[PDB]
Amino acid sequence: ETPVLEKNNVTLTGGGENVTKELKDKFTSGDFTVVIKYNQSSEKGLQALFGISNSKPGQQNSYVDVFLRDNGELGMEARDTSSNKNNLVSRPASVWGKYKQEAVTNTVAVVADSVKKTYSLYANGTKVVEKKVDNFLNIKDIKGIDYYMLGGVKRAGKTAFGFNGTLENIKFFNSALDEETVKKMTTNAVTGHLIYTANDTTGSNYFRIPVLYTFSNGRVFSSIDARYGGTHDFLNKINIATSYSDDNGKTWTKPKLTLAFDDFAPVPLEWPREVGGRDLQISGGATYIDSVIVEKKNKQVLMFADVMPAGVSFREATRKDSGYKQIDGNYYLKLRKQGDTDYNYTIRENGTVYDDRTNRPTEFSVDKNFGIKQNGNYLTVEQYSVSFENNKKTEYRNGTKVHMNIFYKDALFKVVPTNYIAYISSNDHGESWSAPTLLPPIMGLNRNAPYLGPGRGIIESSTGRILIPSYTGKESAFIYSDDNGASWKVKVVPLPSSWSAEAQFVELSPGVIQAYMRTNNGKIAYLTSKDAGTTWSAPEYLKFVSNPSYGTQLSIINYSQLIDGKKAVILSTPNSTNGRKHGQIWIGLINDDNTIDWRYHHDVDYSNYGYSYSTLTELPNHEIGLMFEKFDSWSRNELHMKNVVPYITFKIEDLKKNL
Ligand SMILES: CC(=O)N[C@H]1[C@H]([C@H](O)[C@H](O)CO)O[C@@](O)(C(=O)O)C[C@@H]1O
Repeated sequence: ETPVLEKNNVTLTGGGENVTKELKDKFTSGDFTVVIKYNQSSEKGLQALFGISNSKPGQQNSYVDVFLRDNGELGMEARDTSSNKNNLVSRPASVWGKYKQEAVTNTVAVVADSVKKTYSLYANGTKVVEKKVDNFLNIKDIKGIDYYMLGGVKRAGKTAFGFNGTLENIKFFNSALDEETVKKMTTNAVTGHLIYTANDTTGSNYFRIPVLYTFSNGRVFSSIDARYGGTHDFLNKINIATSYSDDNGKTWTKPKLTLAFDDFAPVPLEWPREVGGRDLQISGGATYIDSVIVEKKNKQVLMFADVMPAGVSFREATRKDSGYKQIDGNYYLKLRKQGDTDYNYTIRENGTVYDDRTNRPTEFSVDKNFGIKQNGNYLTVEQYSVSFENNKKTEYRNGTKVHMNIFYKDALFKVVPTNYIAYISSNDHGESWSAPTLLPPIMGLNRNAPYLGPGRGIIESSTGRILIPSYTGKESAFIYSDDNGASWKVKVVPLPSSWSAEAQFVELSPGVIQAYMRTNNGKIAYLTSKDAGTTWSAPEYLKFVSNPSYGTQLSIINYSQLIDGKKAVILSTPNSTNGRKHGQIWIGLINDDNTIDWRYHHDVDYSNYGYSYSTLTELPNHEIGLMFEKFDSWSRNELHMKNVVPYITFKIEDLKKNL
């Protein structure tokens, strides 16, 4: 199939270009595909890449366009005045604006298919949306089309939605092209910045909570939440996926599921984005959520994550029970057998399940990956799938048999419905991993575990103390080990208010560490310890970030090279009171007195573009890796979007801006 019109290198500054002669009545069937490779000179205002309209007086609601907003939303309109049919199809956060001070080339497309009555939009290799509409209009359905233009829409003799930039290449076809052809046509350099993609080797359509870490051997490692039933924190099914690079982040391994349950199949699901329907959740698979990575002195790598039993959400988890008993001074994970009210059982030595009323072993045991055996044989349960087809959610037993697990809703023995922390270890830098270990009840028997602060942990240089950041909702919990991670303890620091205090650490000088964290007051807080984390200062606040009350996670890392003759820290966060937007990377130089001079910053894209959770690492060549949620992950308008967690690289000279 060849285009009815192809144009190259059309630079426009809001005035558009008439192409009526070269497109008039060429859309025989009425269907269309338009593929546009462009870059914007300015993101301001509502801008049309092209417009097909009735330009006559009174016919201002008779047009088709593809549009861009200042927040990266890609959409299309198809409207007819006399039928009063107004179709708008879009998805937030579909395009990129600028990157390292330069306009980004995107390639987008629209397909209108009369037989299916669907409009489809594509950006940078991804089908960002396909929607069937009852009031479907093709070009022939709109009355009195007489004007076709690039970079605007002709409404009552005036150019509306003027485009500012260059249409590097634009192709108009008079048919609906197939999905695979259009994905291929829109694939470009931007496509290559995704490490995790929808329905890759994770099986997940969605992702959140990226983490980057550079190991001692030069390997750059990533982990992420693979979130299967939309991007909901809860209820959902979530696994932790991983992917790594041995060439300074240029190429990455196909992602693997590293922490995953199998009560639910890890399947690609088309989660609804409509008002109302977008609130839909599955009934909940067992879940791993919010990963934290650290490399030990001995090069062993640890990964932590929160563990959620099936159907248990952070909102519903009981705060008054750890899920453990103490018996003869040992902490044993406790179990309730189906049909009991009390928790009468414990997992003791060798995974043997004991009846605590009699202090005798039962027929039952639990292996290192939480699977239940009876007399040495695995009990099983049937896996669940989720499906739509293509309007109504169904959960059903799918014919696959998996091991019965103490975290599953169909288990004969179940854990307390609360949150836990698990960790795993690797001796080959993330190629293979141990079985999980649940953290003992460090908060006490009658409190739930803390919640991890996603990102990294650190090794404090003077003592060797390992620090893992977490929070409870009213306190900071700094989890630590003084024996190279053989045993874990905690410092609980009460906070001014009920902050979701996701934190990250930096070391200023030997023994002096600061914990930077999310608050509920709009500011980033930092607490200071001068005894390697044993005691902490009252909070102080950065003076240059102002965010909404809900706040967002941040990333801060130490940097190994001097900047302006000084030891440096590097911080990533959104900075906007309007939402999770206006991503910034800040360089802080450490003063002789261990205060920080926040001297430089660089804006990641335009200020109304989305920016939520993020993660920084120093690459082995001293460049900076960044992976981030390129959307607003709090907004109810930006839920359940595919392919929006990119990875980018900066030289320090790219970052040394604004002073
Ligand atoms: C993509 C989009 O939102 N288009 C809408 C526009 C713009 O909001 C404003 O023109 C601001 O540029 O406003 C309309 O009232 C209009 O012009 O008929 C409805 C239309 O659907």
